[PDB]
Amino acid sequence: MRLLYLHADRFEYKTVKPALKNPPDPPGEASFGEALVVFTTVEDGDGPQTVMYAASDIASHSSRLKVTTVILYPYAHLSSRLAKPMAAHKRLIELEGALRTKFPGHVHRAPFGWYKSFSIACKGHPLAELSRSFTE
Amino acid sequence: MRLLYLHADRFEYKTVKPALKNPPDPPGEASFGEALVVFTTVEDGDGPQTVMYAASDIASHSSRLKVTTVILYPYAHLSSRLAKPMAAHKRLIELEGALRTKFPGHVHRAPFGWYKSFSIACKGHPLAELSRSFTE
Ligand SMILES: C[C@@H](O)[C@H](N)C(=O)N[C@H]1[C@@H](O)[C@H](n2cnc3c(N)ncnc32)O[C@@H]1CO
Ligand SMILES: C[C@@H](O)[C@H](N)C(=O)N[C@H]1[C@@H](O)[C@H](n2cnc3c(N)ncnc32)O[C@@H]1CO
Ligand SMILES: [Mg+2]
Ligand SMILES: [Mg+2]
Repeated sequence: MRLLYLHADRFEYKTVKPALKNPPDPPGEASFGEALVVFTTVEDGDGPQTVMYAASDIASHSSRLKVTTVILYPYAHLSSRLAKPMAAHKRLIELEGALRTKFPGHVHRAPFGWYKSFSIACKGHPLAELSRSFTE
Repeated sequence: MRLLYLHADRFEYKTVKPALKNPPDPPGEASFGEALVVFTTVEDGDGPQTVMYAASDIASHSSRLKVTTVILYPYAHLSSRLAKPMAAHKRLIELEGALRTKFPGHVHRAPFGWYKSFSIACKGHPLAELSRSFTE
């Protein structure tokens, strides 16, 4: 699993066209204030342990930034070893569930299987932008 | 070299703290209207051929999107096989130079070696967000 952690002053997205024949989540849109935005690419090897490591690391990083909102943003583009879409959807649901057991703030998982427009204002401090890899 | 192509309605950045002992570019800030924003991670193997392939592909993609502004945005976080900073700076300068021989619009290379805040509004059409790899 490859993640990009972006500490935003604000974030919003809107689903536009379907990217999958039948997206498993409904269309919609949402906007946020200060949040850790986690662009998340699920990789072929990802299983339960990978999800638990990532949930721990996101919670720990959120804690040190003192953010109380996490956005789990499905992203196809961080890796060249993608899981298939149905496995990726399942892992992202698991990740959202695991993160709730480790992090006490707002957890928002964005819809899977859509093209989306988005806007972000990302902070420019030294820890505002980091990448992570998790495996089992 | 790993790139992320983001077709933006608007983009702006500001350098904040130095990320390198002595950044090779001066601090500053800039904002743009519609642009292809190219987040660019230079990798250990990158040489002249890699720069020429990437310059061709960015020009060709810009052409099909009908954009007339390209932002070359140095980014540490797209890969786990980074070139050293002085080689990466040199390759990004080469890339800017090569892209000018292939693409007739505004080319803006952002300063290397800074932490930066940024804002982007990214379009949500099917080709608004793509990743690329180039090697030799
Ligand atoms: C494209 C851009 O506008 C938007 N942000 C998008 O990337 N959409 C992706 C994810 O929502 C999802 N998806 C499919 N496979 C995966 C995977 N392995 N990991 C994560 N997400 C996946 O399915 C869409 C098809 O690429
Ligand atoms: C960090 C974030 O706010 C900002 N956007 C940033 O990423 N800054 C990077 C690039 O400007 C540059 N840099 C160093 N090595 C490389 C490399 N191999 N490829 C590209 N850039 C590099 O040096 C800084 C140190 O990571
Ligand atoms: Mg809508
Ligand atoms: Mg300034």
